[PDB]
Amino acid sequence: LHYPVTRQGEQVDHYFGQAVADPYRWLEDDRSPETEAWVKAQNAVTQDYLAQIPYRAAIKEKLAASWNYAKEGAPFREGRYHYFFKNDGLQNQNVLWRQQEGKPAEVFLDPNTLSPDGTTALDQLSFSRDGRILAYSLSLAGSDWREIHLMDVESKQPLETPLKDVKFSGISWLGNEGFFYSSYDKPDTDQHKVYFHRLGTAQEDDRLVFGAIPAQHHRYVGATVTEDDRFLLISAANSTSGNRLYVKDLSQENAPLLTVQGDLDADVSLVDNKGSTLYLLTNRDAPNRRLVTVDAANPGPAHWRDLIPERQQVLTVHSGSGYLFAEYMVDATARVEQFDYEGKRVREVALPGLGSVSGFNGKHDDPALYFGFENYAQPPTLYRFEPKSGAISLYRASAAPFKPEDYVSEQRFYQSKDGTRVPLIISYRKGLKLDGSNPTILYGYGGFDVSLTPSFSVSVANWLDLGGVYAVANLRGGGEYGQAWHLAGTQQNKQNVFDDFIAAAEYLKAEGYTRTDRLAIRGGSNGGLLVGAVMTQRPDLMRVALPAVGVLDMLRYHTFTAGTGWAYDYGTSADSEAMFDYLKGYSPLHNVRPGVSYPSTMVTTADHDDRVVPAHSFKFAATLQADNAGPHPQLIRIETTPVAKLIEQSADIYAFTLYEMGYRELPRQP
Repeated sequence: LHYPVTRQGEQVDHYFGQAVADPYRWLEDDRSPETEAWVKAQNAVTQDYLAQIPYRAAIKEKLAASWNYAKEGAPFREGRYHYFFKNDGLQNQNVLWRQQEGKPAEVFLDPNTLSPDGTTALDQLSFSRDGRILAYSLSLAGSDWREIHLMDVESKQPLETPLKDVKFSGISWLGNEGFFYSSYDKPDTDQHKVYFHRLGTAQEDDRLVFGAIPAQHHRYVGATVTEDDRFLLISAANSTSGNRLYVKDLSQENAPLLTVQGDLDADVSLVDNKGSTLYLLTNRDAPNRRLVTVDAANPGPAHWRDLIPERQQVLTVHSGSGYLFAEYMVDATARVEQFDYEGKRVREVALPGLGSVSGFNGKHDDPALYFGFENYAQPPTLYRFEPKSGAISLYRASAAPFKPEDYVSEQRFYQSKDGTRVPLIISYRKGLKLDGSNPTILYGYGGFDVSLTPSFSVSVANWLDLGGVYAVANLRGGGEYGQAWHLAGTQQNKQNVFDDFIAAAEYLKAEGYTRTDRLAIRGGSNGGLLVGAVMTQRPDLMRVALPAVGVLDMLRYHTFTAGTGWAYDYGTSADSEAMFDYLKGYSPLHNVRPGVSYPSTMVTTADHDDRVVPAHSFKFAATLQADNAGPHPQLIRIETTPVAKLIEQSADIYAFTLYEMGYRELPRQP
């Protein structure tokens, strides 16, 4: 192949007295005529290279034929109807259907009909206590602004004019009287307020509940009324970290607000109440969270009592049918325990395997609960759970064109350089031979307290069908083992994340799953940095590298507005000489060196992106093309139907990967 010429400039930056050259500084401007022309030239070379792969079209057709299929959500009762979401596989928005006792299901609310291009999406859905009126908000695609519409459920017609100027709001009813919502604007800046809208009145008359006086000023406020209509819980926060919480007893007239938590030093949220007892989920004095109870009449932190004490695993709580479900992440997969409201453990719920769950949410009187389950080998499946007996039955199998029994997903654990034990989930078609020849993709992220929990993806399923192995490592920096796991992958410990990933690659080879020339590494954003770091430190470790939307220039990433929010995880080159030396020591852009033979690489990024600027990918690819000395191609694919786009991208990635591994024909018949 022949790369486009990339002009080199003379920009030199200085950090604590050390000079650093940046010859591709001009590529930081993704909107200049010069950069846009370079983008066009790079895509031309990339497409021309991919066009020589004989089976690229076969891969694309295979993905295209398995990409769209019908979906259905769990049913929920409101009034005399059971409601459930469905998607025929083609419509952009899920449709809400309903069905009553002895009649066929019917469409109730189809969001696709509200927008010409079907971008208007339903956000919040909240029925009145009796199920007769529906309050729902719509997001006109991308905008944070909202309107709360009120619909008469029986006639499906509007009850009254929609509420306007709603933002970052929930919708919570007080019986059938009206509901609480949040807005920055007085109904008649940055001070979010809770209002109560009474049905049958004009919005301009909505009563202010919280947020207007100086002592209540907060950037984000929320309000929830308990299912039994006894308590109103108002949350107030200025950031995603910590919130104050107040409670009002609605069983009394003009009750004052009592303070459940008066500082922002911890997160605390309502689970439910039973009588005058509040059940709260919190991380106060409990990083992995705990479930506490306290009387609503004297609810402060000093009075909270543990119902479900903090454990070594992170806790999430669901409630339904008169039970509490404590969900724990154990080695990146879900476990669920059922408790009564008195704190007695009823049983451990027997899940279908190791994966990710959703559900176990219901009303106090729901006769059954539903939960979803999926993992890398199993498409999302719905199950029915009988609360008292604990019996579980399949409710809805997935319509995805993949048979679960055809795939295997196993959890292994390996050791990193420093001895740390790290989880690794490996998936593939049943009947894989550990002869080290399997085409393998190793995926990781490693940062920002992000936990990589199993999730099903058509793209991955197709890779497995092509004979591939897909491995995901739960590297440090993530939140799989809580705060300490995250911290061990930040700032001057970031190298730990890369060491964890290198050790996973070494493990996949040693255990016989693959070998160097049959291994690809992949990751996106912070995961793109991961791929960039590992391929510049160990270019001999893998045959293919796939860094997507990566943060690759670690010395200047913070000078872009979105990067100013990742300081906790990365630190910046303006922090201190030590932090500067550390970043320069691993910064992918600054560690590509002339003379080195890099693996075949396909850098991916959108042409314009304000979250992770294309500058990182552009400069990184330019440097790889200038410095690489071996026979492997260093390509960049710049993305400029969105489903067609996604199918096209997966086809290019898989065709490139197998082709670079030397496959003349696909490993398995298409």
